[PDB]
Amino acid sequence: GPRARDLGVPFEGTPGALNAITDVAGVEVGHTTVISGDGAMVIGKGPYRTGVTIIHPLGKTSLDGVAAGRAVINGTGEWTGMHLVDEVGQFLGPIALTGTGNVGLVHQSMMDWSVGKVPEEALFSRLLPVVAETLDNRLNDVFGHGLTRDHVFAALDGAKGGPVAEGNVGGGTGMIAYTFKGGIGTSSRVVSAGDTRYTVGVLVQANHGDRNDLRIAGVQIGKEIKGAWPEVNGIVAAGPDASLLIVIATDAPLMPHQLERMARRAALGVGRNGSTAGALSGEFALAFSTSHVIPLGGKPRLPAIINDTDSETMNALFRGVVQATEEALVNQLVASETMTGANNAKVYGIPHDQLARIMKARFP
Amino acid sequence: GPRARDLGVPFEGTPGALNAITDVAGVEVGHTTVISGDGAMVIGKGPYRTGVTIIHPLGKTSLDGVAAGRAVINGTGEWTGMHLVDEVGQFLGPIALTGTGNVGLVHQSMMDWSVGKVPEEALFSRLLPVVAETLDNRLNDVFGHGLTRDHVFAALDGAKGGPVAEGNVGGGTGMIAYTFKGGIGTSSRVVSAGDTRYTVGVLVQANHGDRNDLRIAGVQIGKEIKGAWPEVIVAAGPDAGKSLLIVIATDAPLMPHQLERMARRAALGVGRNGSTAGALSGEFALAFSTSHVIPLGGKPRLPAIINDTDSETMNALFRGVVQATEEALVNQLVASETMTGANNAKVYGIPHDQLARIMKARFP
Amino acid sequence: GPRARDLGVPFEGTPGALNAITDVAGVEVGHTTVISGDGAMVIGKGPYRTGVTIIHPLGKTSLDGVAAGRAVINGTGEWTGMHLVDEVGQFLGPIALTGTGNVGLVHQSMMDWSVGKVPEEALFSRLLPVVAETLDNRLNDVFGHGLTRDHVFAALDGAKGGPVAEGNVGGGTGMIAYTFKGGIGTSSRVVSAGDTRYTVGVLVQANHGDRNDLRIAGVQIGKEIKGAWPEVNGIVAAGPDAGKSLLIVIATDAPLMPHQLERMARRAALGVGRNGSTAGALSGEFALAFSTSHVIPLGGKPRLPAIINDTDSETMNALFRGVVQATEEALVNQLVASETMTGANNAKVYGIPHDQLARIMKARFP
Amino acid sequence: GPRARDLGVPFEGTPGALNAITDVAGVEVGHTTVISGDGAMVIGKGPYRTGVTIIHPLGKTSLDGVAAGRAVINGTGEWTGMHLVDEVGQFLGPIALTGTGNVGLVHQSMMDWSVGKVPEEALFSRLLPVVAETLDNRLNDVFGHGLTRDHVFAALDGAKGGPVAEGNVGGGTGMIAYTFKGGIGTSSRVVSAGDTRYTVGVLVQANHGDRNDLRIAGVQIGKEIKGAWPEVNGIVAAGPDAGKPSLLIVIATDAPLMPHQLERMARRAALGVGRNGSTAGALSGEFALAFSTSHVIPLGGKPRLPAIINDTDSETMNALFRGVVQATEEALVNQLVASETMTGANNAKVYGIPHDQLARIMKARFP
Ligand SMILES: CC1(C)S[C@@H]([C@H](NC(=O)[C@H](N)c2ccccc2)C(=O)O)N[C@H]1C(=O)O
Ligand SMILES: CC1(C)S[C@@H]([C@H](NC(=O)[C@H](N)c2ccccc2)C(=O)O)N[C@H]1C(=O)O
Ligand SMILES: CC1(C)S[C@@H]([C@H](NC(=O)[C@H](N)c2ccccc2)C(=O)O)N[C@H]1C(=O)O
Ligand SMILES: CC1(C)S[C@@H]([C@H](NC(=O)[C@H](N)c2ccccc2)C(=O)O)N[C@H]1C(=O)O
Ligand SMILES: CC1(C)S[C@@H]([C@H](NC(=O)[C@H](N)c2ccccc2)C(=O)O)N[C@H]1C(=O)O
Ligand SMILES: CC1(C)S[C@@H]([C@H](NC(=O)[C@H](N)c2ccccc2)C(=O)O)N[C@H]1C(=O)O
Repeated sequence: GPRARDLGVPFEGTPGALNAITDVAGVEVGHTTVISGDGAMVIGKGPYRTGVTIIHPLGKTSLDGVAAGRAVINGTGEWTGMHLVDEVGQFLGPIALTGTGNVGLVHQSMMDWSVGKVPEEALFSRLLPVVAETLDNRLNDVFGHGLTRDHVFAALDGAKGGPVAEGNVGGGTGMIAYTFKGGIGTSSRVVSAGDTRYTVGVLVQANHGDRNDLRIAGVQIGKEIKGAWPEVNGIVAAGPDASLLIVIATDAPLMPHQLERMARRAALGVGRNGSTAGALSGEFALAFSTSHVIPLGGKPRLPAIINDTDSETMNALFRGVVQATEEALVNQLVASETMTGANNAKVYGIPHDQLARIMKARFP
Repeated sequence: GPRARDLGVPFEGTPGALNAITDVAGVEVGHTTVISGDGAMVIGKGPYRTGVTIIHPLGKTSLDGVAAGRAVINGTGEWTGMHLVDEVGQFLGPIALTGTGNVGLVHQSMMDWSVGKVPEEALFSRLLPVVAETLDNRLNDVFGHGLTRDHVFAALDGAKGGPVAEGNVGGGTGMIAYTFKGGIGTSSRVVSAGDTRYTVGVLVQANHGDRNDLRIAGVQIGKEIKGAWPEVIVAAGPDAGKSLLIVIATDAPLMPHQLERMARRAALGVGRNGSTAGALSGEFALAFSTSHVIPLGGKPRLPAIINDTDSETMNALFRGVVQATEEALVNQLVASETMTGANNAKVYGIPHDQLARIMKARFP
Repeated sequence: GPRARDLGVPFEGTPGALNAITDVAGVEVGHTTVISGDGAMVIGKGPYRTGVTIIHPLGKTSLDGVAAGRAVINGTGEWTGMHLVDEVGQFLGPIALTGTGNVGLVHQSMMDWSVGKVPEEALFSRLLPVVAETLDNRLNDVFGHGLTRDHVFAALDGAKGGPVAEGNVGGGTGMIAYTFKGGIGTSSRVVSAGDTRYTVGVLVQANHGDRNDLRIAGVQIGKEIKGAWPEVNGIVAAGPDAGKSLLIVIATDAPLMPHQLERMARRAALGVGRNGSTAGALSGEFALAFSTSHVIPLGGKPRLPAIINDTDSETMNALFRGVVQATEEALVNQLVASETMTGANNAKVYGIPHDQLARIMKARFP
Repeated sequence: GPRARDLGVPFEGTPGALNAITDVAGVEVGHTTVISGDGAMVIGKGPYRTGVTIIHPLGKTSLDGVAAGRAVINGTGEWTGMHLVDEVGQFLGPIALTGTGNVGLVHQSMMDWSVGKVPEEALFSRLLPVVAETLDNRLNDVFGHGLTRDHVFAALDGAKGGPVAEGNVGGGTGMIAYTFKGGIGTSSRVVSAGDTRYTVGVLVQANHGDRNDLRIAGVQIGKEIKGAWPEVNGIVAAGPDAGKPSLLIVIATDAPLMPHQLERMARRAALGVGRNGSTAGALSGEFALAFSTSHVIPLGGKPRLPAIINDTDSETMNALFRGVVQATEEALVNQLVASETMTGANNAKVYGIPHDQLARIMKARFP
């Protein structure tokens, strides 16, 4: 299927080979997507439109930590393991992105996953799993235990490198963004820092924004698109006729405080596309380095060291985050298809035909 | 049983009637304590020495939020709901304190508890439960699913005002503090601001510190006590070989940024008692107001307002936090009895007879 | 002179009457602008292109505090009084925006200004003045003591409500933004929160960004403009043919608590993001938000006329969108107000060309 | 004169040779102390009891930055250069500690000082000087311009290693702590992490706390001391007979720590403060800054990090943490003992903690 560039959307910069977070070597991504039932919602009985996305920073068999730093745009949401990141500048184990109702289940499942796989001696290092959420309340039976431990195990064990599936998959399955269908999006940039070229990879779970504010390549496109407003049982539920999780990977050998700076750049990329951070929109960014690794109980490994005042190197990386974030948000929208879920709520994927026509007229 | 004051330990300030967090009107506390099995530990089979402690800021039937603010001494640990507190200055629902292995189970159980008790329209407000941990790894089968949803429901439903049980109960059941038995401790202060009086209440789950650093009423006491070292064969002390959660309640009508100030005073009380915050010791404080309340979807209720630069009022409140924290820590030690747990690990409660003898000699 | 709207640049939302931070009642703004000397720079002898901008949140005669909260985009810069804002959620006295070399002189001059004007009893409240900077190093003799205490007194005493002068004035005098002339910019929004309408006002001192990244009304405009690259002694100093920090102040009359004003300040980054910049490593980019209705009388009881729920999306989102939109427009207003300037060492920086900008906007938004 | 240990106060741990922040090699400290005038205060005329203390992390000739991190106990005060530290984990130039009224003068004087000493190319790196304050309002003419640019130059240029003067000197000159005379104090700890040894050095400018809360070596000593309450306008101004006739903490270490790790060190200062009993007043600006002298960043160059430490290495980190706590605790008591009785503006009088009584109490408590 076409991604944003394939529909004529222009972006600045140079993407990695895959144009995805897996352009950062060693990163693995997995999804479990849970879609079942239709019609009226009864708590405990669906319909279900949910799932979980797993990102292994160093691959599924790693017991080591990665240097990490975070940022908050608006903190109305959950992201576990973050006190640890703020304190010691690293986290162990995978990142899980999921629906709000699933957080506790995913948290305990990740602990269970370690039993038998991890030397008893290292088990305590597996006790602060990283799990984050956005709310799939319009399309999904949030409280109804739709996600199982097996679902989580499958995503953990199935994760891999290579091309990353986008759209209505994993944690993004039942999400809604800019009043269109939400979901998973990803992008990357290769950035020239003098004689060295680093990779910055971004993955988003998007559940934020209003259509009236949306900009794609700077075009305020909500009013240019006709129809495609959400419905219920065949009635227009929004418009004139009636949260966001950002994961940043890089192979640059950054220290934790430097990774906080990377994470703070995500907001600028979000700003480019028009949203204004709603009061209850939990918008967060987490950045990690795959070259600055911390062997369990060992000496941190830092292959090179970068000066924070080295503008040539840092600006290249910063611009990478902003561009990759901007593009990941548009890739998400393009990858997400129309879906009908709980209570016959219907949310449209941004129309490909209309988008391509608008881009062609604006950028001949 | 005797508490610290009853063994002759002197403290500064004026305690409330119960000398406990429930001296703040409307606050309720419940514990479920899980103690079963003996001998060699097999993961999934126990022995179990764990549990959960619940604090309802406004009582178990409240759907409203309380104003809140937090502080971190050392962030190697988990406390959920804290991004929410940082962002909007309030949290909904109860505080749960538990062992590290139980966090996800407790988180999902709190969601389940709300189903059928809370109106469907208000269920989304129950999706960011507040759950915090310390690790009971020496005495408890941490990964072994010893805590059940029924255990969590019992603490939620059984919580009440009045005197609070301390020692080897609820979340503190399997904990270790200052190389003695750890657990739950609580204390309160009634403070004067001119003609106005307020209550500051403190509950701790203590799992921190080293015997050689411990001070009680300023006395470096670890070297004065004879024996009582842990056995794993003595595992510490001269004969070897032969985290902290602080919850602060107040009826003072404080704004969120003011409650952050209250939370930051906890460290000073901790410091009085000698510990130095170990590298992996997750030490956190959370403060809330029972008079600044936010009805769900309604107008915040702030009955009076306090100036941050009003030293007479603020200092009284700050000193309250420091003193109640100091005493809560000592009350914990005195309430906790000797316990044998997983793998026959044995941890002694600080000896009452020696403690009272030392205090009598120091404070004739 | 024309502002951004007058050149055909479209923006979303409804501005207040003045389209300026002074749309928030009681706010006063003053500038002192220092421009002297030409040619080669000698430290201590200019040329000088610097100054100071004063914002009195409740007017120049107020001794009271305003509720306040801040945010950092990239903290490579100075903004004094901010530990106080983080701790107790208010600040006393005026905000001063200036050049980096002037910070200490301004800080002490603000103390001196209080002597004789403030009851001795209240003097201690004047000891944590609020002073922020961006660096005018290309056009100005930074270390050369060009700004005097009299300059600072003049801005403090001359500040007033009504229309606010923009461009190469006050703290903005010698600044450079998006490789064009930088300076002061301002805008406002009146926002509907149910049955009440609040005002959000923004003033910026802009010294940030690159021409290649710049977006105006979403148009990547750097490559559309012909010429106007900076020069030295007649030599192009940037762009393809070479060789031939940001301070944001947000005022609102919404009765917000300090933690809520932190939320307002965190919205500024989103409006900056709309215009394309990516926050350079040494670009000190900061925002400070205050409420003129939540006031704290010195040694008295705080005055909070009404109270707002953080989870009330209708009210909070209106305010947040106000910050984003006013920030975006303030930044474009700055560029349009700022004229071409030659300063220290014959460094020449062009104001964004009005004729070209208007032609591009007409072509994009018929 | 005597330091705390000399009066029989016991402390835990092993101090460095100097028992001072300068036990960290290469650190230099300088003071300018301004004491002039007597009697009634007139703004602009004194009397003056103020000054400035300078700490060069890598010595007065260094153009390089040091890795750094900070912590706030109560942020009602000023400390410039701290947004920089929070953002990029380092600061350039010296630390200045001074009285509140002097902040702007010191800030500009530090810029002036660089002109002529620093290559024009590197001048921009001198534009975010680090300056912090506590308020000497009871003893000093705060607004009266008692501190001059020459005073600041003298401290910058006169700074050195070796023993550090304590008490009523430099920025601490006019200060008040625990209702006794405040001022400068310093202490150090040499800590063991396996076979490796590191030094943690602490310097304080103390202007905080109440006598009723003070603990020395765990002993609540305010009520045990007889007399020595302050006097203003001739009458006792505090204590049972009243009516009748902020804290700056600087931590240096030679351990090669990253910026986030130095934030952890700075957050340990609160525990050492807690040991001595204060509860952080509403308007008491209490701050800590920690820096590494081995993790250095050459101007416009590659950072130099000679070794690297795991945050989860308890043996190493706990040794360093305990060092901060113990050295902070001792530096606070060393201050009190070093500071002598002073009469200042308006004939306000504040007593140094009495040495004879303190020694007697320690002897009785610790036979
Ligand atoms: C249901 C709402 C009121 S909450 C908001 C939702 N926020 C989140 O998902 C937060 N992580 C979160 C906030 C509070 C509780 C649990 C999760 C979103 O991003 O969609 N959407 C609103 C709404 O649709 O009206
Ligand atoms: C056993 C404790 C309760 S005591 C404490 C520690 N003892 C040791 O570290 C001993 N080397 C040791 C001996 C046998 C097994 C494990 C460690 C001490 O000295 O303070 N650590 C606790 C614990 O391990 O849970
Ligand atoms: C097992 C240890 C290495 S972790 C530490 C323990 N920290 C916590 O409980 C933290 N919340 C936490 C930190 C990391 C993972 C999970 C929980 C404590 O306070 O007892 N004690 C050590 C040890 O005994 O040697
Ligand atoms: C001179 C520079 C290296 S610093 C940067 C400048 N940063 C600031 O003004 C900061 N507040 C600041 C940072 C460090 C010291 C003093 C002020 C800017 O925004 O223009 N521009 C660069 C440059 O022109 O190459
Ligand atoms: C005079 C101090 C050093 S003592 C301390 C305070 N005393 C009082 O506040 C007295 N009511 C007072 C008497 C005369 C003038 C001002 C206050 C106390 O009890 O500890 N405040 C200090 C100070 O103000 O500088
Ligand atoms: C004069 C006071 C009201 S302010 C306080 C003083 N605070 C500071 O020095 C702060 N850095 C500061 C706070 C506010 C403005 C300027 C400095 C202290 O530590 O002694 N003592 C009080 C008082 O004596 O009553």
